[PDB]
Amino acid sequence: PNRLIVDEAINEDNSVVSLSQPKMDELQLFRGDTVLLKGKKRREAVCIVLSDDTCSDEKIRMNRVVRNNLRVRLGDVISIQPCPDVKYGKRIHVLPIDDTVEGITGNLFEVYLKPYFLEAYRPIRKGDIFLVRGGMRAVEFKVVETDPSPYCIVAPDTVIHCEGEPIKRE
Amino acid sequence: RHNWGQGFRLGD
Repeated sequence: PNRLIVDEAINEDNSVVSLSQPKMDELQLFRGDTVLLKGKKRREAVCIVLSDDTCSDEKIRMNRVVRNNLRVRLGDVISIQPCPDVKYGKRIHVLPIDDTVEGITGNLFEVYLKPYFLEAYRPIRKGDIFLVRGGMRAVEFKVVETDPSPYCIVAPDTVIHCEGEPIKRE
Repeated sequence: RHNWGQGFRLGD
């Protein structure tokens, strides 16, 4: 695990973190590889690594969603490592966060999850919280299960389940 | 244990 200081994202895709090319080379990471991230409070996340030409060697660019998921702020430190084992998921189960789906919400798959996931090959982990903007509503979801467990890539054959009671915040 | 319910195949 290489340690890196958390910096702001330029690429706003939730699945993406960015490193300098020299840091990618040092870690033997290739553009598009899955990486495992460790943050505070024993939190983990899986992301896709890309290079960024303005990124300092000792830093990682990550968006607010990934920061929140790792319980880190700008300027905090995370660890990174390659996560090459991650397979295509058979199925995943995600549930919305109650306070983002109070009152009437359209079908979560159609409005949020399908556009979010479609052709993105997003790595996800059990326990992640992610945010989808469905114009102009933002719904947050929690990953309650993956198969395989506890992480997978959400691919064309992956079956996405989102039925159940909304999750309570905190 | 866990209730998966029913789901949608993402597709491409």
